[PDB]
Amino acid sequence: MVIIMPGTKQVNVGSLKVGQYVMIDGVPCEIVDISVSKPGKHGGAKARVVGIGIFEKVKKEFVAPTSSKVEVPIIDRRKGQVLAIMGDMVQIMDLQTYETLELPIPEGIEGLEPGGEVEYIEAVGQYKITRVI
Repeated sequence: MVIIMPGTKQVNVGSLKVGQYVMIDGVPCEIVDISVSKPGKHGGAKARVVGIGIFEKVKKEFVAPTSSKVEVPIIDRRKGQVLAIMGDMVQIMDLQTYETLELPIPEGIEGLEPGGEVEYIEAVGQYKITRVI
Protein backbone atom coordinates (compact mmCIF):
# COMPACT_ATOMS: atom_id res chain seq x y z
CA MET A 1 0.00 0.00 0.00
CA VAL A 2 0.96 3.68 -0.09
CA ILE A 3 2.73 5.32 -3.05
CA ILE A 4 6.45 4.77 -3.68
CA MET A 5 8.23 7.70 -1.98
CA PRO A 6 9.86 10.06 -4.53
CA GLY A 7 13.43 9.92 -5.77
CA THR A 8 13.55 6.17 -6.45
CA LYS A 9 13.15 3.84 -9.42
CA GLN A 10 12.21 0.16 -9.43
CA VAL A 11 14.56 -2.57 -10.70
CA ASN A 12 14.88 -6.31 -10.40
CA VAL A 13 16.93 -7.58 -7.46
CA GLY A 14 18.93 -9.77 -9.84
CA SER A 15 20.11 -6.68 -11.70
CA LEU A 16 21.68 -5.01 -8.66
CA LYS A 17 25.44 -4.52 -8.75
CA VAL A 18 27.94 -4.26 -5.88
CA GLY A 19 28.92 -0.62 -5.40
CA GLN A 20 25.56 0.58 -6.80
CA TYR A 21 22.68 1.77 -4.55
CA VAL A 22 19.42 0.34 -3.19
CA MET A 23 16.77 1.20 -0.59
CA ILE A 24 16.68 -1.20 2.39
CA ASP A 25 14.10 -0.72 5.14
CA GLY A 26 13.62 2.86 3.96
CA VAL A 27 17.31 3.73 4.13
CA PRO A 28 19.30 4.61 0.98
CA CYS A 29 22.33 2.28 0.87
CA GLU A 30 25.41 1.44 -1.13
CA ILE A 31 25.59 -2.28 -1.85
CA VAL A 32 28.64 -3.91 -0.32
CA ASP A 33 27.82 -7.55 -0.84
CA ILE A 34 25.53 -9.74 -2.95
CA SER A 35 25.05 -13.54 -2.60
CA VAL A 36 22.73 -15.42 -5.01
CA SER A 37 21.44 -18.95 -4.31
CA LYS A 38 21.24 -21.96 -6.60
CA PRO A 39 17.94 -22.08 -8.49
CA GLY A 40 15.27 -23.23 -6.08
CA LYS A 41 13.88 -26.26 -7.86
CA HIS A 42 11.53 -24.31 -10.09
CA GLY A 43 14.17 -21.90 -11.34
CA GLY A 44 13.75 -19.24 -8.67
CA ALA A 45 16.78 -17.91 -6.83
CA LYS A 46 17.12 -15.76 -3.72
CA ALA A 47 19.71 -13.00 -3.30
CA ARG A 48 21.02 -11.68 -0.01
CA VAL A 49 21.90 -8.03 -0.36
CA VAL A 50 23.96 -6.23 2.25
CA GLY A 51 24.36 -2.48 2.24
CA ILE A 52 25.83 0.42 4.18
CA GLY A 53 23.90 3.64 4.54
CA ILE A 54 24.92 6.28 2.02
CA PHE A 55 24.31 9.02 4.61
CA GLU A 56 24.43 7.13 7.89
CA LYS A 57 26.94 4.54 9.01
CA VAL A 58 24.42 1.74 9.39
CA LYS A 59 24.34 -1.79 8.01
CA LYS A 60 21.14 -3.08 6.39
CA GLU A 61 20.34 -6.26 4.48
CA PHE A 62 17.50 -8.13 2.84
CA VAL A 63 16.85 -11.49 1.25
CA ALA A 64 14.55 -11.63 -1.75
CA PRO A 65 13.89 -13.44 -5.04
CA THR A 66 16.13 -12.23 -7.82
CA SER A 67 12.99 -11.72 -9.93
CA SER A 68 11.40 -9.50 -7.26
CA LYS A 69 11.36 -5.69 -7.54
CA VAL A 70 13.16 -3.23 -5.26
CA GLU A 71 13.54 0.56 -5.02
CA VAL A 72 16.87 2.24 -5.76
CA PRO A 73 17.60 5.88 -4.95
CA ILE A 74 18.35 8.08 -7.96
CA ILE A 75 21.71 9.81 -7.40
CA ASP A 76 22.24 13.41 -8.59
CA ARG A 77 26.01 13.94 -8.88
CA ARG A 78 26.83 17.59 -8.56
CA LYS A 79 29.78 19.97 -8.13
CA GLY A 80 30.26 22.72 -5.59
CA GLN A 81 32.79 25.24 -4.34
CA VAL A 82 33.50 25.40 -0.63
CA LEU A 83 32.67 28.81 0.84
CA ALA A 84 33.22 28.04 4.51
CA ILE A 85 33.55 25.38 7.18
CA MET A 86 31.94 26.01 10.55
CA GLY A 87 31.12 23.61 13.36
CA ASP A 88 29.79 20.40 11.82
CA MET A 89 28.81 21.83 8.44
CA VAL A 90 30.53 22.73 5.18
CA GLN A 91 28.83 25.55 3.29
CA ILE A 92 29.08 25.23 -0.49
CA MET A 93 27.80 26.99 -3.60
CA ASP A 94 26.45 24.67 -6.31
CA LEU A 95 28.35 25.38 -9.56
CA GLN A 96 25.27 25.15 -11.73
CA THR A 97 22.65 27.09 -9.72
CA TYR A 98 24.95 29.36 -7.69
CA GLU A 99 22.81 28.45 -4.68
CA THR A 100 24.42 27.81 -1.32
CA LEU A 101 23.70 24.79 0.86
CA GLU A 102 25.04 23.04 3.95
CA LEU A 103 26.50 19.53 4.05
CA PRO A 104 28.27 17.45 6.70
CA ILE A 105 32.08 17.55 6.87
CA PRO A 106 33.20 14.47 4.81
CA GLU A 107 35.44 11.57 5.86
CA GLY A 108 38.16 12.77 3.50
CA ILE A 109 39.09 16.37 4.16
CA GLU A 110 42.43 16.58 2.33
CA GLY A 111 42.20 19.80 0.33
CA LEU A 112 38.82 20.62 1.85
CA GLU A 113 39.00 24.40 2.18
CA PRO A 114 37.38 27.67 1.13
CA GLY A 115 37.70 27.92 -2.65
CA GLY A 116 38.16 24.20 -3.13
CA GLU A 117 35.97 22.23 -5.51
CA VAL A 118 34.01 19.23 -4.33
CA GLU A 119 31.85 16.56 -5.94
CA TYR A 120 28.72 15.96 -3.88
CA ILE A 121 25.56 13.96 -4.30
CA GLU A 122 21.89 14.31 -3.50
CA ALA A 123 19.76 11.20 -3.12
CA VAL A 124 16.23 11.15 -1.70
CA GLY A 125 16.66 14.63 -0.31
CA GLN A 126 19.93 14.02 1.55
CA TYR A 127 23.40 15.31 0.67
CA LYS A 128 27.04 14.40 1.18
CA ILE A 129 30.42 15.47 -0.28
CA THR A 130 31.90 12.49 -2.12
CA ARG A 131 35.28 13.80 -3.22
CA VAL A 132 37.53 16.82 -2.85
CA ILE A 133 39.05 18.51 -5.91
